[PDB]
Amino acid sequence: VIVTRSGAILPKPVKMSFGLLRVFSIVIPFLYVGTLISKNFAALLEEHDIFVPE
Amino acid sequence: VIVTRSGAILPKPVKMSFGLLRVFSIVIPFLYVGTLISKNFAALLEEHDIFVPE
Amino acid sequence: VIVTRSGAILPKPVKMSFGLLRVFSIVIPFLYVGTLISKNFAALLEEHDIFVPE
Amino acid sequence: VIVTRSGAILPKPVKMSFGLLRVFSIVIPFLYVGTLISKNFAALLEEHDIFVPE
Amino acid sequence: DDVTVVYQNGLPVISVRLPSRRERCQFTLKPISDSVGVFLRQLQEEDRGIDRVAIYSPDGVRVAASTGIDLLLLDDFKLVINDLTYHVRPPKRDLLSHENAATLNDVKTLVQQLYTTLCIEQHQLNKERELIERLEDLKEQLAPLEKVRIEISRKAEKRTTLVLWGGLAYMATQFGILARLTWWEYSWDIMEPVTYFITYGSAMAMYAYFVMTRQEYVYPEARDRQYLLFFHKGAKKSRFDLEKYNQLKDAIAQAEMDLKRLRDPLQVHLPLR
Amino acid sequence: QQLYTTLCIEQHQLNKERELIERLEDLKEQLAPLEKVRIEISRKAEKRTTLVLWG
Amino acid sequence: ARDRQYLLFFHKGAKKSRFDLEKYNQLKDAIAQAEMDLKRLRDPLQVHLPLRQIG
Amino acid sequence: ARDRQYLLFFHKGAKKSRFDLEKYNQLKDAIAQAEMDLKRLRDPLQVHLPLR
Ligand SMILES: CCCCCCCCCCCCCCCCCC(=O)OC[C@H](COP(=O)([O-])OCC(O)COP(=O)([O-])OC[C@@H](COC(=O)CCCCCCCCCCCCCCCCC)OC(=O)CCCCCCCCCCCCCCCCC)OC(=O)CCCCCCCCCCCCCCCCC
Ligand SMILES: CCCCCCCCCCCCCCCCCC(=O)OC[C@H](COP(=O)([O-])OCC(O)COP(=O)([O-])OC[C@@H](COC(=O)CCCCCCCCCCCCCCCCC)OC(=O)CCCCCCCCCCCCCCCCC)OC(=O)CCCCCCCCCCCCCCCCC
Ligand SMILES: CCCCCCCCCCCCCCCCC[C@@H](O)O[C@H](CO[C@H](O)CCCCCCCCCCCCCCC)COP(=O)(O)OCC[N+](C)(C)C
Repeated sequence: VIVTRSGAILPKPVKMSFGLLRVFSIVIPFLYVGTLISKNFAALLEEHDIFVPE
Repeated sequence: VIVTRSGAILPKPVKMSFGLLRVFSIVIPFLYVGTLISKNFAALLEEHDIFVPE
Repeated sequence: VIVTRSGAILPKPVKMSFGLLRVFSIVIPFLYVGTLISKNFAALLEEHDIFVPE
Repeated sequence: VIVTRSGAILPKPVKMSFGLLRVFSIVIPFLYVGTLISKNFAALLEEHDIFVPE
Repeated sequence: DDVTVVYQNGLPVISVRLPSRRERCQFTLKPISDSVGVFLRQLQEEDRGIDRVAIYSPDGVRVAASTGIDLLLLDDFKLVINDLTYHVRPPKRDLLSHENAATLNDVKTLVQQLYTTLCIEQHQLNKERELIERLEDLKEQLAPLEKVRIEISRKAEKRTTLVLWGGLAYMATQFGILARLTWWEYSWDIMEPVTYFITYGSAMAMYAYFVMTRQEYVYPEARDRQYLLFFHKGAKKSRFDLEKYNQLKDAIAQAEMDLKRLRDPLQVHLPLR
Repeated sequence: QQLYTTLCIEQHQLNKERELIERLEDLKEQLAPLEKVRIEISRKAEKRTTLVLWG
Repeated sequence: ARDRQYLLFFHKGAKKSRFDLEKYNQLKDAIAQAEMDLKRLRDPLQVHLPLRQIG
Repeated sequence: ARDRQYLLFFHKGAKKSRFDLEKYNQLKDAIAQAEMDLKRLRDPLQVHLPLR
């Protein structure tokens, strides 16, 4: 919807300040942390040779 | 919702007569038609020496 | 929404008693039932030489 | 819905002038542009001995 | 056999058995804009083999050929054709238009309306002055609780914000894990089954959510549900009397609604509600 | 004005309700023939959309 | 989507048949107006309560 | 879909037990109408009753 039933225009939508920066500042470090714990878990599995890529 | 503005109950929902039959009487024949279409199209593609899997 | 037409707070949502228990007491048993069903059906198809995993 | 609060019928749905033509005049040229982008990037990557499939 | 009368879509219809053509002829007739005369004319025009026709009251006195049909369908009657006399009993119907003779109760309610018209001005004039006082009374009783509610809902908002950003961080770290596994350690033909079963497990969890909370898993709705839970569980650590707060808010809203509904008839001089 | 309205509003509303009944009974009678054409059109308009769904 | 397609089929079958849809709508809105008026007139005539305003 | 299935189950049980749903619905609507115009008579703004 754009206008009110009487005809007036709806108020301006609220916009988060620096949202596009906060989103990447949350995405990037946790993505790197995921890659880190994935590498470490794979290396720990390889040490004991529980699963090898064969 | 299950009740109106007062405590009244909404009417019984309309149910199609012979639903599953009218569905499966139009699903299966068209699966067969699609099988036939695909078989004939593959045969024609192999006939024109275009696509031969090997 | 979190407030009524007036500035009053909506009541707390009804929470199912022991939700995770009642969920994981019906997810795990049927997951094991499915595992054993697939195992038995595949061994049955292997004994009659209808589909062999090569 | 197909009727108003009374028994009146809703007005005719406002169609777009030459809608399917106007959408296929946008889909196809940009499709070919994306094809060109992909070809040029793959060629640039393979020329500099970065990624070679085989 | 006999004659029947039924109301369909607000119009009465009567099924007559006719002598010359032994066929149950139906007549759809309006009760207000027609009389008995036009009904007898319709009968004669339909048959043209009936010698005469007349309607009688349940006692035997003939009913006039000018009474409206709405005046007739109240009680039973008799319809006599040249050889047969059918006792027609209309369907049970109570009232037509609420137009009848005068009654002392009408005069009493008229005098009541006159007295109300004479005193309602001075009644509402100081009822507004009392409502504007009660409104301030209720509003000053609420000032100490509003800041406490603000301090509770600030912590509730802060916890909902933590939950949202944590969900985003989780679905980012899952992407990171799977991207590291599929290209550095193992191959994609090993990680495709895992990544399909992750999707199916998520699709199953989104349905268990509905089974458990009785509502579909939509983002702003789960967010509002968790905000309400955080708020109501944070009001226990403060002994916040939410009943009093809700009662005060409802009473203030009702008082303002009464003032708004009452003050406009005092400005433009129109009826109240 | 309010007093005069109070004195002569029941008889006026009775005449109004009688006129409204006489007018509704004529509006429905005038609408009666168009309903047949409406239904004959809506059946053809619904058959083709059931055809579209099944297709 | 089903309702939109049904409306397009109806507004084509009504043009093919030359059905006075405008008169039909303006006649079905007047029956609605007169019944809302009859519903309003129930208060001051049966329960002796003040009439409800428009809206 | 859950609401639709619940309504189907409720109306099958009501038919199996011969509940006479129409009178119940009519009584609910009549109670919804009888207490509406009663709180409309005890209106704190209009002087319809003594003891104000
Ligand atoms: C930063 C400062 C902010 C502070 C306050 C703001 C300041 C206020 C300013 C006041 C007003 C200023 C007036 C403006 C002046 C002029 C006005 C005018 O005419 O237009 C303005 C006008 C509106 O301006 P506005 O008034 O500020 O309101 C718009 C707000 O943005 C709408 O905001 P919103 O809050 O309503 O919500 C929107 C929100 C919505 O949120 C998001 O969109 C999400 C944000 C980012 C994603 C988050 C996570 C994603 C997951 C990624 C995975 C991680 C990495 C993976 C790595 C793996 C490796 C291991 O953000 C966005 O939409 C951001 C834009 C992103 C859309 C682009 C999507 C396309 C993707 C293309 C990439 C494809 C790559 C994949 C393929 C790879 C292989 C083939 O501009 C627009 O056109 C807006 C519409 C959207 C356009 C998007 C794209 C347009 C191009 C922009 C970039 C240009 C460079 C790119 C070139 C590339 C070409 C090839
Ligand atoms: C790689 C290995 C593993 C990877 C995993 C990595 C994990 C990382 C992420 C961790 C996730 C954590 C969970 C968070 C979820 C959301 C949290 C949340 O809602 O809040 C919880 C909680 C409270 O919120 P709430 O409203 O009270 O929650 C109550 C309700 O029950 C309200 O309930 P509701 O009805 O509103 O709905 C909620 C309900 C919604 O329902 C669900 O979530 C549905 C879940 C059903 C799952 C269905 C099954 C899926 C099928 C998968 C099958 C796998 C099979 C694999 C094996 C087969 C072979 C392949 O869920 C729950 O409440 C349950 C907890 C959420 C769990 C998330 C479930 C996700 C699915 C994962 C399960 C699958 C695991 C299998 C994997 C096994 C692999 C072998 O947060 C807090 O407030 C914590 C407070 C701490 C206590 C003390 C208070 C103060 C503490 C602060 C101290 C600091 C301040 C210092 C002092 C300063 C002052 C001076
Ligand atoms: C600051 C960082 C610190 C982090 C530590 C904070 C700790 C907070 C705890 C973390 C909470 C985790 C919340 C996870 C919820 C987000 C995951 C979800 O949004 O992603 C979905 C994938 O995840 C799965 O759906 C799992 C969902 C789990 C079911 C609910 C479990 C948790 C609900 C409990 C309340 C959470 C409220 C949060 C609402 C946003 C998207 O899948 P998609 O296909 O694209 O969606 C389909 C379209 N829908 C959404 C409209 C239906």
